[PDB]
Amino acid sequence: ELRVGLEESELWLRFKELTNEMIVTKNGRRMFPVLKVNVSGLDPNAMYSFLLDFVAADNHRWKYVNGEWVPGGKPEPQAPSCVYIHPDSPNFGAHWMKAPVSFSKVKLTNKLNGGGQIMLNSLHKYEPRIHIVRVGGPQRMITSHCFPETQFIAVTAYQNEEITALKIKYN
Ligand SMILES: Cc1nc(CC(=O)N2CCOCC2)cs1
Repeated sequence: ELRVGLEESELWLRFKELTNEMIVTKNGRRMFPVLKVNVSGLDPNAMYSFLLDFVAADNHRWKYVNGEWVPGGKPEPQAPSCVYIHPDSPNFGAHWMKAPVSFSKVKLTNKLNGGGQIMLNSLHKYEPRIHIVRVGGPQRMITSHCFPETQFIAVTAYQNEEITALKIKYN
């Protein structure tokens, strides 16, 4: 059985208990913490691409009111985010299972951009998601996995100083 696990859930959980925030910029900003995933039960000889996208966790815009995050009243449909391809892709099952798969180079932006960067809607809450795509075989297959622990609100600057402090403490 193909097993997907979050590396450093310990640390992600400290961020989640405060409501995590991730900065988005015109040119794109790298994530901290970085999403790192442990995968077992791949065919070491089969070929795979690792894909990352972000699900809008609810249909609302969020605002930091009186030191607390609160959702707007006016939900809108949240279109699916674009997918980021892990730059090691495509690669053998053995490659992926030999060390945690680290999405260290994805950049989150608030603007439609050339390439690479993933555009998110500021003040929307997101749940990171990966897709493991078996490629090069005749039989294409996709396994998807969500990481609730890694939820965050996309922000142009930090609202909760407790997040600012944690970001610096563990970087
Ligand atoms: C808005 C959406 N677009 C997609 C596809 C996508 O972004 N890809 C870029 C990198 O891999 C190839 C396809 C899924 S939802």
